Amino acid sequence: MKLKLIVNGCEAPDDYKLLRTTINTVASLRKTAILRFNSERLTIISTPKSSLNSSNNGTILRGDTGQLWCTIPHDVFRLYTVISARELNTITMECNCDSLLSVFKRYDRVMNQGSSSNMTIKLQSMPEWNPICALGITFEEIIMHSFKVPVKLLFRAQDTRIQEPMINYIQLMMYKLPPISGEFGSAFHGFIRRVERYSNVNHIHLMGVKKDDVELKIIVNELDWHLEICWNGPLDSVIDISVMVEKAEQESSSTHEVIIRCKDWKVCSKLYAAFEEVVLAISHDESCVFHCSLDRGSKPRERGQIIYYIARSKGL
Amino acid sequence: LANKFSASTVHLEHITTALSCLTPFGSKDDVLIFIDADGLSFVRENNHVIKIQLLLSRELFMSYSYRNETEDHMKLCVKINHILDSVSVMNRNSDDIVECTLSYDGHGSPFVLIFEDSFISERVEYSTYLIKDFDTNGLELDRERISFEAIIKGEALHSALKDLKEIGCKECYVYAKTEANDENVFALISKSQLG
Repeated sequence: MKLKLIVNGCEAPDDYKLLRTTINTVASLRKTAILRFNSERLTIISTPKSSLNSSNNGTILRGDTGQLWCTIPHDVFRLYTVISARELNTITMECNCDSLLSVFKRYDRVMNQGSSSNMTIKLQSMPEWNPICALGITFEEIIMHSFKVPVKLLFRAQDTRIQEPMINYIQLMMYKLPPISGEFGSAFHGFIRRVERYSNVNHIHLMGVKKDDVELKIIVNELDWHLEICWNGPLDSVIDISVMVEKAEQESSSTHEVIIRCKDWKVCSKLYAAFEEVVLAISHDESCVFHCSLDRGSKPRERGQIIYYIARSKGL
Repeated sequence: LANKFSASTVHLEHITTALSCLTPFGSKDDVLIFIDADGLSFVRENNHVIKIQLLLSRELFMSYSYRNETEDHMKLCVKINHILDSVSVMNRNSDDIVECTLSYDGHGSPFVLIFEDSFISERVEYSTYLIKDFDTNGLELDRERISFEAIIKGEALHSALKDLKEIGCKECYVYAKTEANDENVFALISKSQLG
């Protein structure tokens, strides 16, 4: 199980920023994250259905249902040696986010100091201790700094049970958020974070209405007075005991609304600030999807993707 | 607009000044809003013994529309704490706010306040309440029986009020006397811990 990877921040800084944002998001979302090393790309998962995450009973206690999925093309790493006898040479593992975050923070500090070394990542069998292995990470500091992180490999049966949520694309309204680097980026960033000024607000009602040809509103009804925050700037639209959730009848064919938690909205705001191309998709009374895309070309290259699925916090 | 009353202005100083003036009458009580073609008035009363009325005429607003026909004026009641909290949160970025619009659609509808920025607009609706039987017009000056009248500069009176407040004044006595040779005596006498 060779997983030899080389990471350099001086070449293609966009990929390094994407990886840093992915690790930060998974660390801030849940305690443990799944890493899937395929022969083509690396997929980082933050889901409550993982073996380690499900040990917290988050879904039943605090409704932690959101799922974060991040894709990193193999071109990001200078060297990508991933050989396996599984489907598409896939290797699945579970890791703790805090240690990886600390290691990457140390690497960022070293890079900011002035070093231009490379990080080598490999899988090793630690004799100290689903067998548990270690992620040997090493790098030079203008001194050969080496750190190891515990990791738990997963089987094919365990791997296949982690499936990315999908949405009814036909019954789904998408809006292309203005680029953060654009002149309206600051305005939209302030608009997203406006609701944070109300500490006691827990749920926010996102609404999208046709007729730049659509508009987005954030409604707060938890205060003693009704509150609506509207965006008037440009915004373009992209053209067992289990039972199905009940969906309220749409007011009109061109209006899509959903109620979500404020923490998910803060995560979405951070993601929007991180990346340039952001799409907000709403499934009426069902869910909200934040899709951040990073485009790179040479024969266009693979598109970096971060998809955050948020289930409704309340029914409409 | 289609509303029965709609007034929009670009001077946010008037609104905040009016709220500041109304504050001393209690941070948690009711405020009466009177609307008419002449303008919009805020009225507050305390303990059936004191009353304040602050008027905002048409000229203060860059747009003012009062389309009501059945009644020449509209009366509503709101809670001061709601407006205070909403404005305090919304007025944090006072430098960016460019427009403020008040609206009302008659009895049974909320009092709507909208802060319009360059690209973001915040709309708040305040619920209205029944007006108390007490009549604001009850406490009024009998224009035909004035005991005395006086005109004073604002700065001097404000300084005198500050001095009275700083000494813990408990009782106040307004003394007014006139004599020949254009001799006048207006004074405020305070009973406090100082004597």
